[PDB]
Amino acid sequence: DRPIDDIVKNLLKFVVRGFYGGSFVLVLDAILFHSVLAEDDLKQLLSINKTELGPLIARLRSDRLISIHKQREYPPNSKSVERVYYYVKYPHAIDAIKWKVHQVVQRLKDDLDKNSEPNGYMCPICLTKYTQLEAVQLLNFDRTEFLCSLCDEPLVEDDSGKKNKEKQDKLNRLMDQIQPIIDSLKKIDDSRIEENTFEIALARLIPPQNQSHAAYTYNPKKGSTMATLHINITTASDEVAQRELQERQAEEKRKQNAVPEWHKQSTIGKTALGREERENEKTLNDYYAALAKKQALEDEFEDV
Amino acid sequence: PRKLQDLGLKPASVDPATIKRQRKGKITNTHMTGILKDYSHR
Amino acid sequence: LQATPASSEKMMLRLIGKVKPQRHMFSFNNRTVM
Amino acid sequence: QFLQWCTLQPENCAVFTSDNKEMFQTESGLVVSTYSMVANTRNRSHDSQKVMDFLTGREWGFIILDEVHVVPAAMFRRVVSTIAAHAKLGLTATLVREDDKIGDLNFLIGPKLYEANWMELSQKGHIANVQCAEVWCPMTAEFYQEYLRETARKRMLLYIMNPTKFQACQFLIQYHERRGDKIIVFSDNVYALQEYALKMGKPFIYGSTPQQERMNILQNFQYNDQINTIFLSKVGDTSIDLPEATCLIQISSHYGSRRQEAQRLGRILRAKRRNDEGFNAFFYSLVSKDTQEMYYSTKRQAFLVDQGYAFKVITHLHGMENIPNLAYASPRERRELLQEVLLKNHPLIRKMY
Ligand SMILES: [Zn+2]
Repeated sequence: DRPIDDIVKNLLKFVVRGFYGGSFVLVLDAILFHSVLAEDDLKQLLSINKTELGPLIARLRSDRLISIHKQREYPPNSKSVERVYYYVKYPHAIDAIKWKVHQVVQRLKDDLDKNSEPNGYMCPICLTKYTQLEAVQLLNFDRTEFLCSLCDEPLVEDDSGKKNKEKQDKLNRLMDQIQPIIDSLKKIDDSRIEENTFEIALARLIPPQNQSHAAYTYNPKKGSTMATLHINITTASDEVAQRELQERQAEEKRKQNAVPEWHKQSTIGKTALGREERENEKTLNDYYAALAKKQALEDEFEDV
Repeated sequence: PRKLQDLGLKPASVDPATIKRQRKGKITNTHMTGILKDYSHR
Repeated sequence: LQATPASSEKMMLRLIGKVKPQRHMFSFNNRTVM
Repeated sequence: QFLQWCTLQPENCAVFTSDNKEMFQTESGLVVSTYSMVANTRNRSHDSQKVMDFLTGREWGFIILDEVHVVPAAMFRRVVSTIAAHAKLGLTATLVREDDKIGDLNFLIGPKLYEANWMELSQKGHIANVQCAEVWCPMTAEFYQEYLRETARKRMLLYIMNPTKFQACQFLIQYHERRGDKIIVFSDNVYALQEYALKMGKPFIYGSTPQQERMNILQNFQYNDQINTIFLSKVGDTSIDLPEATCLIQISSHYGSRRQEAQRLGRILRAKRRNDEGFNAFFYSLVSKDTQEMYYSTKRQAFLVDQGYAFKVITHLHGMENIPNLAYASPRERRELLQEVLLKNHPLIRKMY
């Protein structure tokens, strides 16, 4: 349909295979395939349990991936239940992915920044960290070792700083795995994103099964403060009919706009007011043929 | 949206909803009532 | 060919045929679809 | 008109009426008001008192006295003296009065500036081509027999209700309704318009009709093509908003009041079918023969023939002999109408009472 819809679907698929497990992949693929889904339809499609979808729905709600709709409809048996509907907001989802990847790369860049700091010291008895600044004030009279304040034991060197190359390798090994996401967000920013909702995502629905208990028709509430082309073809034989119609309409409007008889005429002298060639052409055709031979549920309805 | 703009990354979303957003009277022609059709517009 | 107005919450489409006409019901989900 | 045709802001325009008294705060602006805003000597509101003090205390450079023929009235003469304005323009369409005070408007306003040629504007498609007519209704024998011994107000009450004018008006409505002509029928007497409207089943608008009815029936006459005939009172003679009509019928009249006829004719003169070629608007003055109608109507048409319009006299209608519906054809119905016109003329003890 929309190529931008395909781009955001591919982006959501890539991030759910990347930073999520298989069941999250199944849930997001069900949402991107069937655009509007409910809880019972998801249970029918995925054979998932409530205690199993609980972590799934909680995680995709915490990660801001699936928009949930709180709508209760009235079934004909009057057993109305609060059914939940799962759809996706594309601009909110791409902004969430943008913010998450930006904070990921910011956190890992800060890790690479802080791992350039020297090793520091650490007391194995008290298991308390020490930076480079306070190691000097723990120096003994022998001017060699750094004695702990509480344990009175020489400090050992923490293994931080030699992993700076490991953090750089982690940073590069993260970033070569995120470049398709970078390209997808570049293509999104080069285009326009239409902000949808439940009423708009219902336009591209795919039915999960034949019989779904949750209806897909929105019920409005009052007081909540949260054309045709028709042609006419003439065979060059009926034009006289509508030209006769035109001239009779012209004389009709002339008569309707005509001066009345008592205006144009004097009413004084009149009384006071009070209370066969078929055989010929057949023989002609016979003669010409001989000459050629010689020569050779009820509700309101409107019509449309 | 606005802290994306503050961070220099242009947003692809419209600002959300949390952002500040918006007699009868008598008749005298009773002899032919039900014929006069209501004209609330031209 | 019969349609429901957009103001009506009941959403129905009906088709009238020609020769006992055959009448078929078409309930939809989205209004732009109709 | 100021808000539409000229570049005047609504903050520069103001209204002095009963409901509206707020004015422009700018140093110079504009206000539109009624004549009896200024010239009323009655005990008024403090707001209107302050307003007229402001109007007196403001020096005006121009006043537009619309419908200037009522200015020579006793209160309305004083508005050019109370309101000190440099230039006074008297705009009207009917510069005629029954009394001689219409000549005093030279002292009130000034010399007569421009006279518009009615026939010149009619021929070039600016005002409508009206066909002024005078329908002669012969007075019936019983009605005239009772008419010759009656007092004057009852004389009008008798000759307005002859059946020949009933038949003539019925036929004119029937014929011009078939022509697609909007018709406004003027009759000043309330009893006359009510009797005709109940006879023919037509809408009627007299003085004490509710205003919302005078709007609903107005829009039905304007737009609903089923209704093409409205019977209208002296209220329609003055400035009230009415739809466009091409035929007018005058049943009764307020004496020979030479202002009223041109006020009535100006309603038909605004006809929208003017630009169509062959269009002819119609005017009818239905008069009762051998009664005071010709005296009054000759006074009425003296002004119009001074302007140049020609009232073609009509003494016979082609269609009486073959009319489908007949009003007062029988002598018994006419006699019944005759006798109908003859018979026409302490906090606890408060709950105690
Ligand atoms: Zn220690």
